[PDB]
Order: sequence, then structure tokens, then C-alpha cells
Amino acid sequence: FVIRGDEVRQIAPGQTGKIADYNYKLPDDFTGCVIAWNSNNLDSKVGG
Amino acid sequence: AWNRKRISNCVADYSVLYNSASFSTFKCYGVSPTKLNDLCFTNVYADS
Repeated sequence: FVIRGDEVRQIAPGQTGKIADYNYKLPDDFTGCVIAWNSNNLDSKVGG
Repeated sequence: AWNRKRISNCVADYSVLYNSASFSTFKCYGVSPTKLNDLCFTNVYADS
């Protein structure tokens, strides 16, 4: 999926946030790996 | 010259901020934000 620049902290186990509680959540004992990188040149376009 | 204010005799829902809140940096000490609406607080001091 795609997230916003400020929401880096939100996609992580155990904390709060709009994205966790309403959009994408993880278990309290999650195992795995999380990667996040900017794609401004990829997803953004003129006019938004 | 940080500004200080004392607050009392009111209701302190925190979800109401998230209608248009924009806080890149958030931190709590000695409490969970989740439980914020489930607690009472004798002294409320706000510094800005």
C-alpha cells in the first residue's frame, strides 16, 4: 500500500494511530519485516 | 518565556484533535494515549 510522509511511525506493532486503528493493523506479537521508501517521482503527478 | 496555563473543570476527549490534527512529533511518558479518555486528572498544566 501507500502511506503519507508523516505516517512512518504509524505502521508498527503496538502503538496507536488512525492508520493502525482504521486502515491497516498488526498483532501485538508481530513477526516479519517492514520496508518503506519514498516514491514521489513515481506516484505523484502534476495537479495532485 | 514559555507560556503556562492551568485547566480544570472540563472534559478532555483527545479524538477531537484528529479531525484536522497535524503532529509529526508525539510522545507520552508514564501513560498510554489509548487510555486517555478512560482516566481522570487532578492537575492539568499546559506549557507552550
